[PDB]
Amino acid sequence: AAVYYPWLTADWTTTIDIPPSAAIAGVYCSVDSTRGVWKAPANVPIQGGLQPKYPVTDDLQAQYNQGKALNMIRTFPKSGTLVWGARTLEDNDNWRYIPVRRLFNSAERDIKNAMSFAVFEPNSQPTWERVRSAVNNYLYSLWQQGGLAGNKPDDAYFVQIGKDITMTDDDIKQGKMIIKIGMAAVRPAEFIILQFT
Amino acid sequence: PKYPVTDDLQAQYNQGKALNMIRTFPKSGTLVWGARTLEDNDNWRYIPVRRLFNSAERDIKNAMSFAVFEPNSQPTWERVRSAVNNYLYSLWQQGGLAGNKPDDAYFVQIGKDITMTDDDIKQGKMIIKIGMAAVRPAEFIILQFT
Amino acid sequence: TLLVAAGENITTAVSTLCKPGKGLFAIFDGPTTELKSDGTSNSDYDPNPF
Amino acid sequence: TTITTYPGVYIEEDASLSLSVSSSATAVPVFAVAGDNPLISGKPYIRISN
Amino acid sequence: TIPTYPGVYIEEDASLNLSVNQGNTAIPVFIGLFSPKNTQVTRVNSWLDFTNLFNAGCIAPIVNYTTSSDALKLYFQNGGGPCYILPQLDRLTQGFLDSIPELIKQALEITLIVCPEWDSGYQSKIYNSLTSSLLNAGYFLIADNQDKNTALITEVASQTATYYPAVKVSQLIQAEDSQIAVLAQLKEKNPTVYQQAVQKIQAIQDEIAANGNIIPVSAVMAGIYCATDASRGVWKAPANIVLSGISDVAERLTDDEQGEMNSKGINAIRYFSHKGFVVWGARTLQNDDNWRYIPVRRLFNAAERDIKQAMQSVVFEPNSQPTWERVKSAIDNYLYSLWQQGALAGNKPQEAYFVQIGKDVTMSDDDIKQGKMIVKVGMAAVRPAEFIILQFSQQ
Amino acid sequence: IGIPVFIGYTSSPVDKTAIKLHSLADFARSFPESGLMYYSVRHFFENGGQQAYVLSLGTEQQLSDFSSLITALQQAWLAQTIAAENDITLIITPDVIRFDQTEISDTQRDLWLQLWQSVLNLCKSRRGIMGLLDAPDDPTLAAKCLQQFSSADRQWGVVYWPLLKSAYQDNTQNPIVLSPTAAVAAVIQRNDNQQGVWTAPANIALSKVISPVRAYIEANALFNPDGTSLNLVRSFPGKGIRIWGCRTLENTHDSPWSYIQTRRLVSYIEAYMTQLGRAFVFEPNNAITWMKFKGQAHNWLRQLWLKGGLRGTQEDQAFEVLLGVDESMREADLRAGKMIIKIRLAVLIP
Repeated sequence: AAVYYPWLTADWTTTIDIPPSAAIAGVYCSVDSTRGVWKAPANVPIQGGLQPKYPVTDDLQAQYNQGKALNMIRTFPKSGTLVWGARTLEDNDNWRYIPVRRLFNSAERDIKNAMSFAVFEPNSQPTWERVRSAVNNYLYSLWQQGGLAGNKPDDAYFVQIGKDITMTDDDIKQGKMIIKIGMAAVRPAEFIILQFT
Repeated sequence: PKYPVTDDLQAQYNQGKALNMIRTFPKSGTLVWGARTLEDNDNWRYIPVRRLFNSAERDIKNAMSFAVFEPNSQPTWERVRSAVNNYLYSLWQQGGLAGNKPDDAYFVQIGKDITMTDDDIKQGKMIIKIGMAAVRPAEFIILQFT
Repeated sequence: TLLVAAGENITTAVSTLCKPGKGLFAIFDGPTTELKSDGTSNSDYDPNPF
Repeated sequence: TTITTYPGVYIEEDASLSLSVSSSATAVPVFAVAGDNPLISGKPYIRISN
Repeated sequence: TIPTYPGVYIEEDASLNLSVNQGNTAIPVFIGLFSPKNTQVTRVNSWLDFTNLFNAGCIAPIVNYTTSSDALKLYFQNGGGPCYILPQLDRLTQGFLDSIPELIKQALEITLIVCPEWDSGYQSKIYNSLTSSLLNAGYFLIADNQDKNTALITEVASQTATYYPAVKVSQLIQAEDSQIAVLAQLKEKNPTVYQQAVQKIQAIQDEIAANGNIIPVSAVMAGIYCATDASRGVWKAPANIVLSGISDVAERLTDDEQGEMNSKGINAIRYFSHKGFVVWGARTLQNDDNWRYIPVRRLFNAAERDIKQAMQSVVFEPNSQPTWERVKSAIDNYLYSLWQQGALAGNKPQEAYFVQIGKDVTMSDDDIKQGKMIVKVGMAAVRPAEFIILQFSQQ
Repeated sequence: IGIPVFIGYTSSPVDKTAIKLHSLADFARSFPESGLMYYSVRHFFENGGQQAYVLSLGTEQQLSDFSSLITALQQAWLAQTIAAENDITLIITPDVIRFDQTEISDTQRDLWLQLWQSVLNLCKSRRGIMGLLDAPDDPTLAAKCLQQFSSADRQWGVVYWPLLKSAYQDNTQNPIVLSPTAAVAAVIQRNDNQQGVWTAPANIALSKVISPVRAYIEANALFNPDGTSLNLVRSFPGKGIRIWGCRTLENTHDSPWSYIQTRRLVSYIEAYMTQLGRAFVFEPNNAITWMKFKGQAHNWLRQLWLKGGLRGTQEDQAFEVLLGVDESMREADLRAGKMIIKIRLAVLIP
């Protein structure tokens, strides 16, 4: 989950302010279509000509950017109204940022749909070759587009499935095929630090 | 024009979301001064750059509708590459693209291992990458003598 | 190809029509009053590159 | 570093230093005058050209 | 995109392209007693623009004596460009002092800070009001020394230049009664109080004529900064420039006297027969190897502000290799342009500048996981040749 | 060509705008006869002057003092008028004669400097405007003013000395004393037409001048080899009255602005380049435009070279023009939308 503050107002609004989540949902689709699900849905304009109801100072945002963070919609003198902040409600390194959580959400859904065609396939070597090849091709596509960070493909992802790698003899006899998938998601550059000498 | 605009006043509004100005000049009469859009980034700062891409996209999109359900193999790729190359070559001849040689002004890529993968072909996708170096207005002319 | 304001508010139409790949372009009208010296008479306009 | 802010034509001139040595006058003397002389009294110096 | 219907789809490359462009480096802000025609910081384009918006005169609105109008005339006379005016109204309250750093920051182009007032007490209050967080953000302060012997006390020594002595002009700006804010209305209403005010006005007028028309020199020097930056680069020291439209300096200086002040960091205004009145000194108030000369300090301020403004479009881009390549190239091209203009010392680019950004050269895994992107920039600025030493040998 | 403007008090009051005069009949049509600046206007026309402007601060009778004249010259409306009127090139103020030289004190020396600065300020309204200045009567004060003058606009100032007397007479039979600024201004117009801008207006004969108001020998100290020199109007044995000197107020010896012809020639070149560049304000910034601009500029410069205006035996040393994606700018400049043209010149030496 993510929280956005504050509520927005427009010229057509009279006495009720637009909830921020309605406008942000549109921003998610535009960013995904243009840059991709791995790109942060922040530092992008609000296209509707909407205005934040209350101004947010630089210091005030700094107070709420930790822990259960509040992503803030702010107006800048030269760029208009922008979405500032891409943090979730969990502050651990795994799921601190929205793009990392959303990229995994899409990756699991796409692979899960694909694997529904091999539910009752024979659990032997020929099937393992095809499953690994299909997943490897998909992950290679993500790395090419820039969704995964790494100099070489084996630094960005790995797929393991086999007789002695992921499952045991008793696992096979009970009808279990186990695939371990690793992914190195790309994280936003929230803070840019320039050092001069 | 209803109001006169001084040289310095235009200079104030020529940045960011600029206002193109209609001004009267002593020896040229009334002229249109300024060709900036509402975005100040290098990609779409000028009207001609944005409008040139609009026409190029519209022209190629209309041309490509006659090759939608064609076979997705090498003979089709040769025909689409030639058609786009000729159109961009004509633009470079007329001076619409900047570059000493055509390969410095544009490039068109399409192929089995250049733009799309094997799974893309099996899913019915043909992908063409087109690059263009639009010519930009010489908004400021700077003369320096020694 | 072109969308022309022709002297009335068409701000809502432009934002929902002029989008990448659509091929449209919009022409607006400036303020009717004096150009304010400090240069802030641009706030009403939305920075749309089209 | 001219800052371009309005469309038009800007004029620049080279301002880098041009350096050369010029020969001066190497024979300008100064004469010593006694205290009692009335011409020099009441003035810092006198310049005489002929 | 994700195709849904048969047809032709159009995709536009939305990936970022970066380019750092040089901006203005010489817009000053003047803080003092001004009388605007209409009742905040105001932008002024020229002397004619100032006249149309402010009442030029040597009398503050009602009585006080002000050199601000005369000082601004000298600033435009010496090649100064567009500037900002921060008029002070009524008594000098503490609220005005707190708002000075705030008001300056709102105007995004302000680079130099000048107080064109003559009173030493008024100048001291204005200088102290400048928070250390303001000057350290890329703002340079120009101040006038009140004494030849001791230097100024400043919150940020590295961001301050001090000049001495003040300059003299022959005639001030005299204004009709319709220009002085409260005189034409007051004359027709009650001549009795008008006579009372005029005596003080006449009392002010003759003291200025008696002691001479002394104008603070910081206003003049601000024009020299813009004139130098227009002709040569920001890296060129603003010294060795002939002052224009001046009558005389307040006090003549000798070579021995200046050498005493130059060690303390007080820049001198000297008169040379072959050249006239020139600025002789380009040192700040800090005397270490790094921040000793004004051009070195101000060049960094320009480079930092220009790069910082360009990076604002990268503040949420993906933190991966393709982003670093674009960021490195943009800064590299900007520094390469500066080196070719003569702003950096070195025969080859490797000796003049360097940029470092990468996974293992500048950051680590933990910084990337925490969202930090670290860029290292190194510049070898060019220092002025304050002393020329000629060694003659008979070889 | 140099079109001078006359600033002074006029017996017939007029508006605050200037007037266009092509002959003395037009001057008589607008103005009455008799007056110092009318006599100089007649002197300018009679030497060969074609056309000039006249601007009036007020009526002839309201002359007060030196400071009043300088303060009147500092009004804002004069600067706007000359800035608006495009073809004005030279500025002349002959009314400085009407004030006596009481003493050589610092009060008089500073006033002369302010008049020079005030005129030079008027010359900065537009680029290319040259100012013609006067000097105090005795050589002592003039030498003091020359050495002590401190301004960054010394390049645009030309001073002539001493005053001149002419055959014109008032109702009383006294020779009228006139400033040499009016006489030289006609010479520049004649030199501009017959010989061009790049020909120095020196070693040329004046007309209808009886004698300089002062002598030769006292003027030896005013000329200076390095800088801050004067230009002398000098009578000759068997050669008539002559103009001796073509140096401006520039101090540095290495500057190319030390001569009036070089400063005016460069400004004349600058005016055409600005005029030519206006046609290219929004042209596409590609190779075709660069070739078109280079061809037109090269042809015009070649035309000027063949008239002897440039110092050179071949074209390469005479001038050089650079314009292209290289050797004049970079790819980042094209995206910024600015075109950079570099022109190198080689001026003559008198």
